[PDB]
Amino acid sequence: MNIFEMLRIDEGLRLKIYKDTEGYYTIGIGHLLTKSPSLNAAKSELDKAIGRNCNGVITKDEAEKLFNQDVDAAVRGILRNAKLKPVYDSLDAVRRCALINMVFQMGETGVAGFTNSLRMLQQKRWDEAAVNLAKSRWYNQTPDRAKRVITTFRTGTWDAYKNL
Repeated sequence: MNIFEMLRIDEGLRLKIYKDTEGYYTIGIGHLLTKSPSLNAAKSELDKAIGRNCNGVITKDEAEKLFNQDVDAAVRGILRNAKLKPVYDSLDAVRRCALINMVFQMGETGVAGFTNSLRMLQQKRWDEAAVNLAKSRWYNQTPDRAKRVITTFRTGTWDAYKNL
């Protein structure tokens, strides 16, 4: 299993504009388009992103292209971030995928706000950190997914997705 397969399980794939759990206009594999209420603002962002008139719909290839850009930007974001990099560097390969997953969903800033949990992951206190991560809006809003990520940080294995 790798980061792409992981995120593909958590985000799903949709070829037509859709609303995310938060109500925002998204397309493809979790690619947020705009936080704006206008479906029109959305279609405009989409066309700007693809470089064509899509009229709210894209192909598999286009979805995958946006996906590769998003994972890349998520990784580079972590590496440029002063709160995030040290933690990333301290982790093993599977747990690294869990941090990338959070950054993809909630943005760098959002994850960097989990000060205490980051400190515990760094110190390798798996159980304590899993309990702390669960005390968040994140967990309360998207629990099935948060649980999967949390177990990944907890165990360092892919058990939570070997199911799926």
